[PDB]
Amino acid sequence: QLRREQVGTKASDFLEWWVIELQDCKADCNLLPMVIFSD
Amino acid sequence: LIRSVVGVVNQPIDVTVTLKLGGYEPLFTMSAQQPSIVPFTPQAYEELSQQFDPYPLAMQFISQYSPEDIVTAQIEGSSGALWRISPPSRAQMKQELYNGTADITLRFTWNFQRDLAKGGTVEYTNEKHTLELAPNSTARRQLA
Amino acid sequence: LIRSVVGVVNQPIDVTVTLKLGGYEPLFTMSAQQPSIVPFTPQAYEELSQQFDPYPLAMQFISQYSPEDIVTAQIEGSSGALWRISPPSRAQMKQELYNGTADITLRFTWNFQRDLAKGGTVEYTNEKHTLELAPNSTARRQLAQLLEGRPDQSVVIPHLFPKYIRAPNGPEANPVKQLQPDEEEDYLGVRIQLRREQVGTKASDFLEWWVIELQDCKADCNLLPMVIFSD
Repeated sequence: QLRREQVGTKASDFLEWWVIELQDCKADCNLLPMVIFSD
Repeated sequence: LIRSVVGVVNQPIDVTVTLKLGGYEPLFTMSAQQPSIVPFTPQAYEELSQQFDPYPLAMQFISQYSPEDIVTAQIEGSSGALWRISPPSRAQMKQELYNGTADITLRFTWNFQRDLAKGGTVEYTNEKHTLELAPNSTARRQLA
Repeated sequence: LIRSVVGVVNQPIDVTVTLKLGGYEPLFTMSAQQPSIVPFTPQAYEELSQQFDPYPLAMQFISQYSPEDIVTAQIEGSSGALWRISPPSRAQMKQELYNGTADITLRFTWNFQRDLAKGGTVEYTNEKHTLELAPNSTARRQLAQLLEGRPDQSVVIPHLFPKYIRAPNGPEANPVKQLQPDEEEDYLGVRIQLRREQVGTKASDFLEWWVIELQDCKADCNLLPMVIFSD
């Protein structure tokens, strides 16, 4: 997700960030998993 | 008996991961700590034994480690910040993605940092991963 | 005579400290350098010998080191930045603090980095410190009055901040149990400012940061002190 938010001049009045997710998010558009293997 | 003693586990307390599209700014970034790290329960160790049955390399991979040698990082889907960036630089990356007739890279960079009192004489283990997008490609058009 | 030679002091050039309330964003952060570090004068070494007289562990702690093995970090009370944060994430932490019926942690994380040409085979010495707040507690209610978007309030801090930190010859910094013998209550008190500034949509038109201070600031709402003990 691009996320602009109205508060480029107009594109600065919009304020944006990025949201990551899965191809089909269930709740991982909030919290994606990944598993790692320490040593 | 000096090469035998081993088993002090190094559960990494630190995960930092950023998606950096272009050299202008890392677009997505986040880090997380042990609230967003799951130490495995041995039930979930048996689960990770289960779901990947007929693959032998995966079988020895699961049976290699201890139960508590593997952890599960969670990463926040939303940003922990803004895309704090100069709008001239957004304009230049925008106009390159319009008509800059060359390639563009994406670095997905996972990154980890362990603890230090556990031992380990190197701390910041990671690697990048590169995806390459053509001048005016399909995913480039989605970004457009 | 190979285990005898010692005395090359490692005065740490780097202090980085952040207050991270919640997993959403570290609210307060700062670092400082040698303008905001005070190398002791031996007059102040005798002073630190003086003010903590009848405590024997503190007495051996002061008499252990050299005069120039201890330094005093200053930390800016105001922010060095903004609370740069997504207003959805501010809304989710706000609504958790409203009605998310679980606990919430605060990490005060002091952190240090020494120099490298002085020696020392480990560099980033630190430790966190956790304060736990209940679902809808009293300090949580002070934060609830903070997060409403109103330009008046303040906070009460149940003693997170230590003042004297042993900077070891190892990987993990730890406070002094000798000059401060009480391990949760000897550690001093903080107070905070939310600072919004008109330029949530209106809450984005207001622009906010955090300002740290003492329970009763005299000038340390600009510059709080803390004293650390290199090795």
